[PDB]
Parts: sequence; structure tokens; C-alpha cells
Amino acid sequence: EEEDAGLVAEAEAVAAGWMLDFLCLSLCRAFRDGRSEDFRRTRNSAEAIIHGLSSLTACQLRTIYICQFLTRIAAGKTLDAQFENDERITPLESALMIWGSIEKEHDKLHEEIQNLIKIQAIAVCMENGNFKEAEEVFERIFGMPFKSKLLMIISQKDTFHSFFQHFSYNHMMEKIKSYVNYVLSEKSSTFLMKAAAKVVESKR
Amino acid sequence: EEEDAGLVAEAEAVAAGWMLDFLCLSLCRAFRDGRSEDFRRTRNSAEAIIHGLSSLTACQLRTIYICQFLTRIAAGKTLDAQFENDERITPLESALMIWGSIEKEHDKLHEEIQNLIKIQAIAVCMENGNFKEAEEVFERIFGMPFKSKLLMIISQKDTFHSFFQHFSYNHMMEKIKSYVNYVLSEKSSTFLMKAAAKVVESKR
Ligand SMILES: COc1cc(CN)cc(OC)c1OC
Ligand SMILES: COc1cc(CN)cc(OC)c1OC
Ligand SMILES: [Ca+2]
Ligand SMILES: [Ca+2]
Repeated sequence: EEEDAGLVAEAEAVAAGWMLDFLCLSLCRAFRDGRSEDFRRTRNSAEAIIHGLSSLTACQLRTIYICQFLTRIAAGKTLDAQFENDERITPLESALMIWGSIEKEHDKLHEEIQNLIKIQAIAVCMENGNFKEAEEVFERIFGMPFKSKLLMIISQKDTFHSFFQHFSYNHMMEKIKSYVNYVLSEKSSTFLMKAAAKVVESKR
Repeated sequence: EEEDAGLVAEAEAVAAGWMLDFLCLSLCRAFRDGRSEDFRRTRNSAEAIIHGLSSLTACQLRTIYICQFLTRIAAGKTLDAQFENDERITPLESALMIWGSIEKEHDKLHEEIQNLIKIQAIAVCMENGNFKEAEEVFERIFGMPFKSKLLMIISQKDTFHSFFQHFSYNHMMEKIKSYVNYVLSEKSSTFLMKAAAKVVESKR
């Protein structure tokens, strides 16, 4: 009876890990496709499964960070969303913190996404008329060429500027979608998705 | 590209069905064991997975009803919980409605659980000093021997009575746990739990 309960809890932890990988794959795909409502519902499922997990493997921590990163990027223009205990931290700043924490290769794409999030973290505040908040995000992030141009843009209180058209929110999303395609390819062989695909293919 | 998206959505629906059965099994086990916090977290995961489902098979509808039934029974003494659009319906009344809707055998255990929920739906109101609400639940449910004894008990405004000790909340829970053990045995062979158990056993 005691061994039975033990084996059952271990089996629930295995299944929870398989559910986490499948939900991360589904979340990545909804993000890449721009399926906003599927992303919302999948995100809710992923959060609930993660709340039911205890200690994590390095792989599971990376998967959770990817889910959290996409959630913040999706909420990047929702300045009312509070992702950190410190209520001042904006969604793009929270995404930047996770991006710098993930155990992943720092290739050129990594740095380009990093710099696009830094620029857009300021741009989203400016576009909302939140000029003082844009200066506070700048101080928190920056923590010379990009830096000084950004401070000049903030000080000129322009709700829109040329620099933000070149390092745009759409540019940031496309670069992130390139990384999401890699995560999708990497996770498409995980157990639950492989098993479900084999079932669907067998019915053709 | 269009066929790929189609196959992927079908595979997500297969995996969602497997997640629903596993979460129902886990929910049943937490209910049977009295693991309140695991029941809360599993219930949250089950609700989120169900929100991500569209059309249901007869089997999936029965699984959802079992999850909803246990959720209401667990909340049976939480008279502040609103499970129906009609705000007057108490959690035990909502459990009774689902119990009468499930495509299941109406064996002696079915009727005993049914009658225990009817009695306790009144008992929980009386124990809270909600005498008028107890009369309203009685009218909605009842809808001769049990019926007339219950109306007499309600009219005597006793926060506690002998009849409710014989057809007690604990008696109701034990009878329901007997049915949950059957559901557990029936669902223990579902795909995700079988696969996870095979992994755990292979590591011994
Ligand atoms: C130990 O650390 C975490 C554990 C869980 C599991 N519920 C979730 C977490 O974040 C949602 C964690 O922080 C990374
Ligand atoms: C068609 O009917 C239902 C469908 C779903 C799927 N989200 C959930 C349901 O209840 C939670 C339903 O009612 C039984
Ligand atoms: Ca804000
Ligand atoms: Ca109430």
C-alpha cells in the first residue's frame, strides 16, 4: 500500500513532465502562428501543470522559462500586467530577465533578440505617453551608441521615432519567431506529441 | 502546409483527451485519499485542459461529469460556491444534477449515493443556520417517508438532528469513495497513466 502510493506519485511526476513538454510545444506553435486565443488557453493549461510540479530538472526549468518568456513577449504592450513581485518591472523587462537566465547558446540571434527587447521595452512606454516610465525602464536596463540615442529619443518625448521603425516591435516578434521555430523542431520529438502524431497518421 | 496544420491540430486533440483521462484519474485518487491540496491543483489542471477541448466524445463527457461531480462534492459545505448560472443552486444540488445526468448504471450504490446527497443538501444548510435555504433546497429536490421526515426536521429548526447522523456527510463521502474506487480501477489502464507506470517500473 505504501509502495503503491510511492509508485503512483512517481508515475504522476513522469506524466506531468510529458504534459509540460507537450504544452510548451503547443504554446510555441500558437505564438508562431499568431493564434491568440489558443495561446491564452494553452498558457492557462501550462501554468496549471507547472503549479502541480515540485522540483525541476534542468530541462524542465528551461521549458518553463521558454513558456514564461513567450507569455511576457505576448503581453509586451500590456503595461498593466505585473509579472514580478516588484510592481515597477514591465513585461518586456521581465522577458529580458528570463532571456538572460535560460541555459542556451548566446549566438548572434540571441543578442539580436536581447537588443530588440531592450529597445522595445522603452518604445512601448513612449508609444503610451509614459515618458517618465520610459526613462525609468532605460535606467534599469542600460546600466554607448544605442544607449545615448535612446536617451535622446526619451528626452525628446516623441510618442513615435525613426529608430523604433528599424528596431520595431514586428522586427522583435519575427526574430523571436525564428527562435520559436528552433524550439518547435527540438520539442516535436517529445513523447506525448510523437505518440499523438503516430495515432493521427495511423488513422489516414 | 495546410495538411500539416490539420494533422497537428488533430494530434493536439488526441493528446488533450489523454491528458483529460490522466487528470481525472489523479483527481479521483486525490479525492479518495483526502489529499485536499493535490485535489485543488489537479482540479485547476483539469479545468484548464477541458477549456482547451471543443466537441466531446460520450466517454469524454462522462469523464468531465465525474470531475465536475467530485469538485461539487468536495465543495459541498462551501455554501458560498456558485456552480450554476442560477445563483440559488447549492453545490450538493449541482452534484445531484450531474449524478442524474451521467451515462452510468443505476445500481443500488447509485441510488444510495443519490439519496445521501439529497439528505446532505438539506443537512448542510441546517448546520449553517440557513433554515429558509434548507426549505428552498427541499422544495427544489423533493418534488413520502424520507420526504416527510425531512420537512419535519427543517420545520423544527434544529442545527443538528438524529436522522442526519445515520445519513451523515461522512456516510455520503464513504459511499462516493466506493464509486471512485471503481472509476480508478476503470481508468488506471488509460494511455498516459499506463505509459508513465511502465517508465517508473522499468527504473526499479
Ligand atoms: C523551483 O522553482 C520553480 C518550481 C516550480 C514548480 N511549481 C515553478 C517555478 O516557476 C513557475 C519555479 O521557479 C522557476
Ligand atoms: C459541449 O459541452 C461542453 C464542452 C466543453 C469543452 N470546453 C466543456 C463543457 O463543460 C465544462 C461542456 O459541457 C458539458
Ligand atoms: Ca504599469
Ligand atoms: Ca450561498
